[PDB]
Amino acid sequence: PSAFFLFCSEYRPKIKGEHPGIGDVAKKLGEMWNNT
DNA sequence: CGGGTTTTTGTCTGGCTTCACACTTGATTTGCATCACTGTGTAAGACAGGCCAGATC
Repeated sequence: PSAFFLFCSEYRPKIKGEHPGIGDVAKKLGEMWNNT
């Protein structure tokens, strides 16, 4: 486990509520994680 | 020579499981080339005994 893995496991429901479908969801997650 | 008998070949409707990108990134191990350092088989390389012929009193 790493910081990115923890952030993903913590904010996956965010992308879930945002878009159902997870290419674009994971892309946006990685983008916002690299931004923050 | 034509017909019969297996044998294999599929059908839609509706219903189960089941492996694969898709990014996501950043560690992990995986693999081939490189590094340190000698022992040795092998081929170049003089080398002196032997065999000579040219030579002098």
